[PDB]
Amino acid sequence: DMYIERAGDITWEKDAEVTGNSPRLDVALDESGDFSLVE
Amino acid sequence: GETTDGVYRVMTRRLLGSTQVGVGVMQEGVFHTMWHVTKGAALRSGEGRLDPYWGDVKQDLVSYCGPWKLDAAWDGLSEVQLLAVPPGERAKNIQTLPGIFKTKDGDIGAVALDYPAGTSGSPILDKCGRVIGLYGNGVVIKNGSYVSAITQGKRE
Ligand SMILES: c1ccc2c(N3CCNCC3)ccnc2c1
Repeated sequence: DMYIERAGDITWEKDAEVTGNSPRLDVALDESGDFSLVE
Repeated sequence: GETTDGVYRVMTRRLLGSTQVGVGVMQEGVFHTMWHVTKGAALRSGEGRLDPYWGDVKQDLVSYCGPWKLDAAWDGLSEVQLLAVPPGERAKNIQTLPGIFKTKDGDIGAVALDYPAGTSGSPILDKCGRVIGLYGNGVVIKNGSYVSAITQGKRE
């Protein structure tokens, strides 16, 4: 039995920690909602 | 139950203790999460019940109490923020420049941030605080790192 609990407001934070790269990938999406890489 | 707009954890007591299986967004009286988090099951909010209203396994999305309300889109140029809600940890904003998933049916933004599976459904926001999609459906690239699509639904 699943239940929900509030965790916060949805707002942009000024000076939030900035990380992650920006990869450009060829992908395929199947009927089950699974993404896979195309090579 | 609590209907205030914002980000919420999705929990279960079926397994050991109380386990966080995902996250979602309450907006305009509708609860939005990824299909793989709830598998389309009903949810409890205090003493109240939230019933599924729309869902799609291929999009990996589901809405409760009403139709999908989120319609903002990534502009293709600007940094965005993942409002990550990890299991047992406080909500935290992480800013990043999305990459792209190129598909036969068009391009989708993607965020290269790696969080526990229980963080699925956390919202990705633009600079106006609008939800441009949900985090948690993606791919594992060569180096073993995770890249999530920015998954957004259609507002009918
Ligand atoms: C959201 C959803 C899934 C994951 C995940 N996957 C678990 C199993 N499938 C491949 C990778 C690993 C790490 N972080 C995630 C965040």
